[PDB]
Amino acid sequence: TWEXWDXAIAEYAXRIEXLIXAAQEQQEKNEXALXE
Amino acid sequence: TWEXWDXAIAEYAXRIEXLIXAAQEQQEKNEXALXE
Amino acid sequence: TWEXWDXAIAEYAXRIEXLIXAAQEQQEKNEXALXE
Amino acid sequence: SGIVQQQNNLLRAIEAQQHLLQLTVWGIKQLQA
Amino acid sequence: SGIVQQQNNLLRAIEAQQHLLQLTVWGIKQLQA
Amino acid sequence: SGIVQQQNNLLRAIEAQQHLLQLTVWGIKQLQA
Repeated sequence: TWEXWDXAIAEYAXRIEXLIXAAQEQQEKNEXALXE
Repeated sequence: TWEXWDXAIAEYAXRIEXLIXAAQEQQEKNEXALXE
Repeated sequence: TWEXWDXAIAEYAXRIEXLIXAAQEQQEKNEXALXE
Repeated sequence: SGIVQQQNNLLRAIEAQQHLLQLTVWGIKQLQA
Repeated sequence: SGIVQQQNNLLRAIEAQQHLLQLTVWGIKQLQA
Repeated sequence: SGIVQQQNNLLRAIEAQQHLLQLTVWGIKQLQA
């Protein structure tokens, strides 16, 4: 619906904040080989 | 015009999707020195 | 106010353009160890 | 490396933000009704 | 490295753009009044 | 490296998305007419 395709949009902005998870946590592993 | 400066905006969003080309293809070259 | 929380929004978009400073200038230092 | 796997994660995020922009440029260019 | 410190700066920027998107998705989903 | 040349490509994309945000924050802060 309206408030549906506005579910979809805000729960993609869920996905991207998922990628931004994975990326911040291959970082705080690069803060790992920088321990040494 | 209206639907002109809306040409310009959507065909910048062309440019960025150009940069996002170049960046994905210095990646699938880094997936190159990671072949070895 | 209106034109306040529109201060806050445009002066966050200040902050991000601060991060995008720091990032462009750890780059033109990586253009430093690439002098050698 | 595996850092180069996060590069694809940064690339993947930039790429998806881009689609949220268009979706939102759509909302506006429509909300002019 | 210290390049890996700019990675956190790229990450930090992507992360903040993300919040500007939501703030702006808010403006629209509201400006439908 | 040349990876560091794509870093400038990631930087360049983040930088340009930023300008699309402002252009779009403009559309809204105006579309309140």
